[PDB]
Amino acid sequence: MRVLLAPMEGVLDSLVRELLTEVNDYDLCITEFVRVVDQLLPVKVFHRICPELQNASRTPSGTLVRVQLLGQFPQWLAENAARAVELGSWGVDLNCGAPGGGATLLKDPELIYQGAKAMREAVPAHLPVSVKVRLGWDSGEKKFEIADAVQQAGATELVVHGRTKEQGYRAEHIDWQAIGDIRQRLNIPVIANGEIWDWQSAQQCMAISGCDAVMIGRGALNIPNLSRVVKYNEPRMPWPEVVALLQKYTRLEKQGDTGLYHVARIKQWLSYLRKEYDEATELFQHVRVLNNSPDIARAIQAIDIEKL
RNA sequence: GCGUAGUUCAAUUGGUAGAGCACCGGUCAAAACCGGGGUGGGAGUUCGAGUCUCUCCGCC
Ligand SMILES: Cc1cc2nc3c(=O)[nH]c(=O)nc-3n(C[C@H](O)[C@H](O)[C@H](O)COP(=O)(O)O)c2cc1C
Ligand SMILES: [Mg+2]
Repeated sequence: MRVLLAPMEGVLDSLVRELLTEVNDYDLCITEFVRVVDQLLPVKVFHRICPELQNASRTPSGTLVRVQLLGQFPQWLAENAARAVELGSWGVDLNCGAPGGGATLLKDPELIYQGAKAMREAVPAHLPVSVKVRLGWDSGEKKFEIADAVQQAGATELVVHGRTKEQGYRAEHIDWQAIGDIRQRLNIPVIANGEIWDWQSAQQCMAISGCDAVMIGRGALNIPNLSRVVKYNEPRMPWPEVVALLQKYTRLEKQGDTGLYHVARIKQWLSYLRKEYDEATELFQHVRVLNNSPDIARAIQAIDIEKL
């Protein structure tokens, strides 16, 4: 059984990847997307998005990390893929599910075939080239054309987020059966994604999709130890350990911090935690109106985890 | 439909805007190399709006 930490732009940066991988057993992390247009991006963009590149593409605890590209033009996906791996990335991921690029490639699977193929030919054969897709644009009727384009490009594996672009993040529309049909169609491995929140949902997803590998995104913020909950049926991280994890986060420094990073990300993480832990509602209200990093850092750090 | 740095572009359910060219500075007029990166106006909601909403303006 494999459990991958999902790419999450504005959420799962290197700091959060560091904190989660310490207390999880994630088999792999994907970075926030590197946006490609018509230009070989400079080295500093890759190091900013993926500081793990300077530790052999690993988090401090040792979990591997993979750079994701979002783009359309094959030549420039290829050249930025070659740079990513040359800098250390363990393979490269192609974004085909972000609402010229992202989910718009799902309208013409030829673009996916052509982009992924150029990336495959640019990256050393044994480093994986993966693709992350949604089921389609507005319906899922072209889902197999999308899947076929990934395989015939020569990609190593396919992550399928089991919704279309229009369905967004609405829970009713999750389609693990569609992922199963893609798995049965393809020779390359298929990784299921969407609405895995705990052990039960991960079991139902693996049972329905037939996938041994899963990827979890928002649930990994809701339950900070979700990989261990999913792999080993362990209980959710107790609330006092969650607060300790947030205290640790306030002590980490973000490079490029324009002043309000922790004001943003403590409140954002608490917003996720608020959907799982009752105690996160009171703590969000305690820090709600704090409008600068020193204050929110002071507020979080002052909590005695021993008395919670 | 779009409007974002001088300009060409980038920016996942709201979390605090970064690349190329141009430009300025440095090493030794220019070159080369190296370093440096403000959301059309206003309003609404929110602790927080490029992002959701209204209004006026501008371009298909
Ligand atoms: C805030 C947020 C940011 C995301 N950013 C990315 C991204 O940069 N690249 C990507 O391929 N998917 C991205 N996704 C999609 C997730 O990887 C994932 O497919 C989706 O959240 C469904 O999984 P889940 O139900 O476990 O959250 C993002 C999702 C969210 C909610
Ligand atoms: Mg966001």
